[PDB]
This record gives sequence, C-alpha cells and structure tokens, in this order.
Amino acid sequence: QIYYSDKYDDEEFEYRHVMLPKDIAKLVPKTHLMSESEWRNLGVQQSQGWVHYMIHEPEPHILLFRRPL
Amino acid sequence: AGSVEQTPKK
Amino acid sequence: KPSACRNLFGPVDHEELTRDLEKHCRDMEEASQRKWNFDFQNHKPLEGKYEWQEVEKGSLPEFYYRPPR
Amino acid sequence: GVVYKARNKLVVALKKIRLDTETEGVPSTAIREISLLKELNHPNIVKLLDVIHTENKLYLVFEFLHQDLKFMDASALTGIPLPLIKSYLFQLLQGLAFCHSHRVLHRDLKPQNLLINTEGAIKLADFGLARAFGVPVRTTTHEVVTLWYRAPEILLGCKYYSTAVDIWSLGCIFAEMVTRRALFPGDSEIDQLFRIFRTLGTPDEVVWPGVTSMPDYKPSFPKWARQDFSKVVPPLDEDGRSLLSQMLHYDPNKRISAKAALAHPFFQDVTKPVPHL
Amino acid sequence: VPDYHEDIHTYLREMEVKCKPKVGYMKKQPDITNSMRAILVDWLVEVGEEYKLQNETLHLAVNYIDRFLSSMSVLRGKLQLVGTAAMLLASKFEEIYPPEVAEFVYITDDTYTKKQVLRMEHLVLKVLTFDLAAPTVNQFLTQYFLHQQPANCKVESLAMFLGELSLIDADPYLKYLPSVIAGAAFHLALYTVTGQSWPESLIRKTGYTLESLKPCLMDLHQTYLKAPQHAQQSIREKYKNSKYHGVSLLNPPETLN
Amino acid sequence: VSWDSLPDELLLGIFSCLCLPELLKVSGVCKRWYRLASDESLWQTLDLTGKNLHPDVTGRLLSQGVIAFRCPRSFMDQPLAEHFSPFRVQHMDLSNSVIEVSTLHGILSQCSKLQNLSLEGLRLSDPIVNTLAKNSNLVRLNLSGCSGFSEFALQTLLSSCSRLDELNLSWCFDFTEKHVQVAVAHVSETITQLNLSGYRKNLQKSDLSTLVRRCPNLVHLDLSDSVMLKNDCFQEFFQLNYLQHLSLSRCYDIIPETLLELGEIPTLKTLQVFGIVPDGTLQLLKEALPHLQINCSHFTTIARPTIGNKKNQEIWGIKCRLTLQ
Amino acid sequence: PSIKLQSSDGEIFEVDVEIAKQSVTIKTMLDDDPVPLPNVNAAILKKVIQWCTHEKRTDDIPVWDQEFLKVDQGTLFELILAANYLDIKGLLDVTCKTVANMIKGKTPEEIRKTFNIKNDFTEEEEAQVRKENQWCEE
Repeated sequence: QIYYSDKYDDEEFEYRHVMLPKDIAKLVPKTHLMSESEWRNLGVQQSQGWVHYMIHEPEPHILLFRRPL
Repeated sequence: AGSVEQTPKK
Repeated sequence: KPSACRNLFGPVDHEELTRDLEKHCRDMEEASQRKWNFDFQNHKPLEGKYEWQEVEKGSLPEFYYRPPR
Repeated sequence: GVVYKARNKLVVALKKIRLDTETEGVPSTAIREISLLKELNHPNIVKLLDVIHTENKLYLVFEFLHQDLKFMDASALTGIPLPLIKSYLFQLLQGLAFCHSHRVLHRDLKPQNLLINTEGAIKLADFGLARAFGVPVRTTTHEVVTLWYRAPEILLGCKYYSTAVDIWSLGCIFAEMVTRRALFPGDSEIDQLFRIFRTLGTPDEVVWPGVTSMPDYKPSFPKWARQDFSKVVPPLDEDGRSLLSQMLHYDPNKRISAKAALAHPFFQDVTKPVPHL
Repeated sequence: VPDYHEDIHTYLREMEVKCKPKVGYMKKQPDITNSMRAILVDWLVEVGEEYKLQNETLHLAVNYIDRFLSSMSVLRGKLQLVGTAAMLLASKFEEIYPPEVAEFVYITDDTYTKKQVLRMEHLVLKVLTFDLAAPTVNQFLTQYFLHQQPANCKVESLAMFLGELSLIDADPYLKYLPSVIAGAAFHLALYTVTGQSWPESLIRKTGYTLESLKPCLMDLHQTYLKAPQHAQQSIREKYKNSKYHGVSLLNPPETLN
Repeated sequence: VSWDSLPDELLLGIFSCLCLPELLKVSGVCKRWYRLASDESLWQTLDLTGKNLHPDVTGRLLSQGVIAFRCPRSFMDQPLAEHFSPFRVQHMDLSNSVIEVSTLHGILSQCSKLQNLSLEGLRLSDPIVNTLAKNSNLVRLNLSGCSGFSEFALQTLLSSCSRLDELNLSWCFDFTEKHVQVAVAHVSETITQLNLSGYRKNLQKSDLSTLVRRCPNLVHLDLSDSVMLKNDCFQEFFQLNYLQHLSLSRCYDIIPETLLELGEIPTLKTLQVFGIVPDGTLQLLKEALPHLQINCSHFTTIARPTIGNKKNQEIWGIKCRLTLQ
Repeated sequence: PSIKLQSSDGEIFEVDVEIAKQSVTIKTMLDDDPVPLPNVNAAILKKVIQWCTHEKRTDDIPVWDQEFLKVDQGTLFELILAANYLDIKGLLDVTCKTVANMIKGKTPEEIRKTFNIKNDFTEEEEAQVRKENQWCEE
C-alpha cells in the first residue's frame, strides 16, 4: 500500500518522501517528529540513514526524509 | 530478517 | 436564537401557490422549445429548423460531457 | 450520456447538466457560471448563447469547439508548429487580460478543456470556480485546482487569490505545447513545491520579499538554485523568454501584474491555422 | 493600486444602470408596502447574523428582491418565501459554503416546504433573466480602497453601516444610483471622524463633486440622525460590537455642509 | 484611570490579562509605563514556537525572568555578539530547531539553573556539551538525533549531572563503541528511564551487563535496534526488579518463542517487540500472557516534552500564557 | 450581624453579614480614605458576588457587572482605587478585565488621549520602541 518516492539529490543532502495508506496516517505524531525506531514501527521499510526533518501541515499524511551524502 | 534494510521494489 | 425563527405574516394557502409556480414552470417553454426545435423536457430533437447529431463522447472534447460535480 | 451537437443553421452543442439531488437546489457551480458568462463577452472567450431551465434538468448551449491544447496537444509526434504557439497564446493572453480587466477570475486553467477552433482563435472555457473579485475572495481547500497548475502563493497556503494566479497557469505555462511535457508534474503539494524550487530558484527574502511569513514557509526547505534558461530550449532570447514573468516570478505583485503580456517584443507574428484531423 | 482598477470602475458604472430597480413596485403592488419590505430586510439581517452570511450576500439578496418584485405582483404571506429564496441564491453566489435548504426552511419557523423553496428558486431565477452579478453599495465602497489616507481606518465601519442602513429604507434611496449613496457614505464617515471633505482623487476618479452628492448626502444624514430613533432595526445591533469598532455608538455631527 | 499615582499592583493586574502583541504595545506612556511592562512577573511563560529570532532578541526576552521557553522548530541562526546576564530559564525546548552552533554556545553558556532540556535533532559541539555540565539540576535531558561531541565531553556531562531521571540518548550517529561504553559506564545511578536505542554494531552483552549492574532502579528501558542481544541476555533483565516497559524492538538475533520467557517477570506491563514477532505467533504470544500489552504504544514518551495524540502545547505539564497565538 | 462600618465622615449603612468577607481589608478589620458614592456600589456588588459564591486564561464578565460598569472614566478610576483599598478580589478582577478590554486593540495615540498620560513626549525614543518591538509582525 505504502509508496516510496525517488531521491531529490541536493547539495550535501539527499531527500525523499513517503505517503501512508491512511490506515497508518492516523497513527502519526503531530507535535514531535519520529525517529528510525518509530517510523520503522509504523511500517516504513527503507535503508539506514533516513531521518525525518519536517512535517508538512497541509498534508499530515506525508513523511519527509533527508540523509547526508 | 532477510536484509530488511532495503527499499521495497513493488 | 429563536428571534430569527419567526413567521412574519399569516400563513397562506399552499395549493394555489404551488399550482401557480408549476404554471410558470411549464409555460417557460413557450419560445425556447420552438426556437431550437429541441424537446428539452424529453431530450429529443424536433424535425424543425435545427440540425442535430448524436456524436460519441470520444469525438467531441470533454468539456461537452464533463460530469457535473 | 450522448451529447447532441448542432451546426451552423445558416455551430453549438448542448451541455446537459442534471438536477436530481434536491438537497441544496441548483448546484453552486451552475449559478456561479451562468451569472458570470452573461456579462463576460470577449472574442477570445467561449460564448454561452442560451440556457433552458427545465423542471427536472438544466441545459446550456455552447459555441461548438474541438482543438483541446487530446487533439493538438499530444497528437503531434514531430511537435506542434512554433507559429501556432506564437499565436495560440497571444489570443489566450488577450482573453485573460480582458477577463482580469472585466472583474472575473478563471483559476484552474487545465489545457484539457482549453477549447480552440480550427481557424486559430483561442478562447477560455473554464468558469466553474470563477468567483468575481469585485470584493476580496478568501481561499478554499475543497475548490479543486490541478496540482500541476497551482501557484506558490496557493501552495504555501495564502488567503487571497488576487491576480497572477491565472497569469501563469496558462499565460506562462505553455511548456505543455513547446516541450510537450508538463513543466512541474508534482505528485503532492510538497513534492510539487520542491519541483518548483528545482527549476525556479529558491524563495529567499530577496527574490520574494516577505516569503518568511508564508504559512507553509518552513526554513528546512531544500536549498536549490536557479536553472538559468535551459528549461525552455526552443524559444529564443525574447527578453530572456520574457523572464520578467516567465514561469513564475515569485512576486505576484511584480508578476506583470500591472502591464499586460502584450507590450513586449514577443507576439508580433501571424496566426497560422491548424485544420488537420 | 493595480493598473486594471479604473476599467473595473468604468464597467461597474456602466453595469449598475441596467441592474437598477425601478420605483414602480412601491405603488403598483397594493398587496404589500415598503414597511413589510423593511421588516423582511431586517429578518434577513438577523438571518445573516445567525449563519455568519457575508454582508455582500445580504446586499445581493436585497437587490434580487428589489429587481424581482418590480416585475410581478406578490401576494401577502408569500414574501417570506421570496425573501428566503433570495437569501439562498445570494449565498450560493458569494458564500464559499452555502447553507443547506433545511436550515433556510428552519429559519422560517418551519412554515414552508423544501419543494416550495426550490420551486420559488426556479421562478426567481427565471424572471431575473439569470443576471445575478449586481453592482451594489459595498462593492462600490471597496472600489475606493482607502483613498482618504493610506492608513485610514475606523472610518470604513461607519460607511459600511450607512450602506447597510440605506438597504432597509427603500425611499428615498431607490432613485439614487449605488455609486451616489456609496460616495455619500464614504464622505459622511470621513466628516464625522477626521472632519475632512471629499478626497481630491475620487473627484477625478468618479467625476462626482461635493455638489452632485448633496441631495443624497442630506438623506443619508437624516437616516443616520434617527438611526437609534428608528424602530424595527437589527443592523445597528451588529455594528455596536467591538468588531465594528462601535460605529453605532458615535453620534452624528449634525453640522454637515 | 491613568495618573502619576495609580497603584503599580493595579496596573500590573490589568496588564496580566493582555495578550503578547497587546503587551508589546502596552508601553502607552512611551516612558514610565515602559518599565512597568518588562517586569519579570509578566514574562514567565514564553510560547515562542516557530517564527524566527533576531540577533539578541531571544536573549533580551530570556533576560527578564523567563522560565519556560518553548521555542521548537525555530530559525535563530543570526549571531548574538552582545553581552548578556545569566538567564533563569528552567524548562527549555529547542526541539528540531535550526540554531547555529556559535549562537547555541553563546546562549546556552549562561543558563545554569536548567532542569528540563530538549535539544532533539540539533548539531552540538564540545564546548556546548561541557557547559551543560555546569547545571546539575537536570532531571530530564533529551538528546536524540544529536551529533558532534567526543567521548570526553559525554563523560564529563554524564558524570557532573548526577540527578537525571530520564535520558533519551538515542540515534546519536557519529557514535563508536567507545561512546556507548562511556555512556553506559558513567550514566547516573538515579536514572529511572533510558533510551539507548539505535546502536546496532556497538551494543554488546557486556554493556548491558554493566547497565543492569550499575543502575538498579530502571522503570523503562528501550534498547531498540540492538542486533547483538542473542538469547542469553534475558537473565540480565531478570536482575531488574522494577523494569516495566522493556522494548526490545527489531532485535533480529532474538528467537521468537523465547519471548515467552519474558512473561516470568512480574513487574513487566508492556512489551513492544515490533519487527521480530512473525505473523500468527503474535496472537498466541498475546493469548499466553493476558497481562502484557504486546505490540502497543508505538512511540516513545521517554523525556519527550509534548507527548499526546491530541495537539498539545504544554511542555512537561507546564502551559504557557504569553504566546504568539 | 449587621455591621455598617465607618466611612469618610459619611453615612454608615451596610450589613456585611457574609458580605464584607469578600473584602480582604474588611476581613482584617474584623475608614481612612474611602469614597461613599462608589462605596454603596461596592456594597451592592459585594452582596451580589457573595450571592454568586456557593496556567489559567479566561476573560468573561457577567451581565450584572457589564450593566454596573461605571460609564464615566473618573468613576471607573475611583472604583478601581476603592477596590484596591478594600482589597476586593472579584470586583478587582472585573475592573482589571474592563480596563484591559478597553485597552484591547485601539491605538496608543487614542489611549493617551482618553487617559491623563500627557508624558508621551520622549527624546525620540519612540523610534527605539518601534525598532525593539519589530520582531513580531502582526
């Protein structure tokens, strides 16, 4: 169900984002942003090094990850 | 456990 | 706020009211029906001074069949 | 279902919109379209000739059209000829300037229903979300505008549409005709936002004075850079492809808001036809 | 100041003429009088207050009522239906979310039916020729956007209050064009607050001078002077709120030239 | 009401009801009133979340008695090269902010009465970690996502502050086995909760043994993503007589069946074992122990200020009054 | 039971039976510089408040207190002073809220004109106070 976005190679950083199937999107923290132990808990399965860096208010259901290059 | 740290090519 | 939930005037008979509204609702086709030679009530084209063709949706653009929201 | 299309008596077609809900009455879209398409009459606009109000259904006759820049948008493998794109935007920008000087907004300008005739004339046909700006109009969430055609002011959650929402959506996005591929094909609002920064620079407080207060303005934004002019290779250096407003100028009050798109070295060619298919 | 503004003003000054109600219905339909019309208007005012309907929609609904009534006789007791229908049609043109018909028949003390409201909405649209974009007073107030001073506030509230007051009193305001009463309301609030006169820019923007607005200006002054004295009022109950900066509290100068 | 003799208490009372922007404009006198405004009784709970901070703007506000400074997700990178005085802030929150290291040092080198810090996802430096050892009253330190400090700075920080109740030293990359060993062999014996998670190839059984022997009063222990726990470390947790919310999530070497062994512990209440319990066996494991809440409470409440499903704006049970709305 | 305390050489007419307990100064008592015309108002308000008797942020005022709000600015200034002198809690809360509400929005210009603050004149420091408070834009 979940979708994994492609990498938007920036300077000194590499990004991506993931949209939830709305059965997990209600299980998302709105005050704090999660860590590699809590978004791996929801069901997101990516490589090692992806960190949540910002939560987009108009779309709470989309998770944004960045990673040093 | 089979190298889970892999983006799922679905 | 029941001060807005009021009945300004004395109640008026509804049968003549709805009969009169239906009179205009049916008389609103005096000129339009004959002008276009189109039976808008039954969605049928009259054999008058207007050409009509039932073309498939694929041919004409999608603005002419865009499903109302 | 089937649509009945008429021709020249000496050409129009029926848009049959049904009313079978009886919950709010006639749809809000219909009242907002019929009322504004009677006082809006330009040679570069589709004309609403007549309307018939049946008790159960509501009709509307429209000037018949075909070219939708399906046909003449993607069905050009070798490409839509450049003289066409020198004229298919001149008339449409004329219509946009007229309507903005006529107290009417068009908002979503999907090239999907941007109907054009064989002779070469360009007319706007989209007026569902067309709230007139005589008095200020607040923003809407459920009012659907296609992701690929939303301004950075609207993506960042501003409150007033004002003008220059319609100036760029089709008066500056003709890259779906000169490149045959959407300039910013986003997948969501954040992804589209980043796609804009990729090829359009980054919203600092120098390009866009006051960008910081933007409701969606988060300082974590990926810091990219301008892509010069490699985005549109076919057109020549016509004032830098009119870089004064090319794509998006991040200042909506400097996005050729005052002057029209006609007082430029561009737009001095002839109107070629396209009667094929 | 955008570059298209003057053309918008010119088009509005051409388009309110075709959309001006006539004075015939005040003495051609003996079933109703201007008093009922005003009571229905006040009804609409609270109603707009209840559902937070925009004042622009109130102006548009009043204009629809005036233009509809001047071309067909309406019986007593059915003016409730046309008032409700006009409010509903006005909301469905400017308000982002139109209230459902059930709430608008609820407001009528549940004395009508949904189908009756819909049938009246059909007829009202039919007679008016489907021309609902009506230039009104508030549209002309905002047409002169803060041309007194760049940071001139607390004066627009009083002018908007004057504009709303002009709606209830049919006479002698049906004769005046919306632009004239708009200018007079824009002038009287300035005279009350800062004591200045008609701003110079509007003199060459509209073409109206301080002598052309005098017949209307008197009428607006007279209406303001008795505004608390006038009974059957609810528009004054809205502008006494701190949102309107209490324009109703301030007394008229009563010394207007 | 205005006078040259109006009571200061009365006008302070009228001020107390004013909002933050109104208070900014409460300086009507442009003179005397100006002073009575910057009184410390007014600025006591500053909810300056988001927004932005100019040079020496957060410093000036912190100077006049602010104790709860909620400033998460903010942009305060502009250098503050101006003399200040020791701030009395006691409950800071700079979670996921974008502060620069230099100005972070400049500000944090003055707060000495702190007892609630949250520097999640921020880049620190040695001087900044050392200067956090000058305020020993810390009972809650959140440090997840941080980086940039050597082992000596961590040793000094964790040896000087001997009162920490809750530490969240999790997912701090640029960590070697030496960092984990120093963090476990020097953490205060008074801690009741810890979150040494995310260290796959640095956590060995010896470190767990040191932790369980040294610290006997743990109530929560989250060793998430620990690939070196095997099947012989359950007797290590059996030595914990107060553990209640052990979360051995994603420990691949752990055999599923022997999770039944963890049911013998009486104090155990919940057990998040996400990632290693296969389908079907999870239901049987839940049925076997009805007293355990297997596979619940996804997120961590360990030293996180704003925990809650509903949108909350109180940091560790403290609600601010002065807010930016 | 029915105590009518001394006034500023005026008329002693009050009950103070569970009524003056709201006034902390009266509580310590069981006058020096009172004023009688609001003092009767203080008595009636205190009676009604005792009838009402059976981070926090709220600003609402009961209908009785909006009706009894002294319209005259000098009357309100005297009422606030009497409330401070008598150490009334509830009525002090009401008058503080009323002064804040009148202060709400408006303008310092209008604020110093409706008040007796004629000391607005400063050594061009208004520019300083405009620059310092420029970190919050609306």
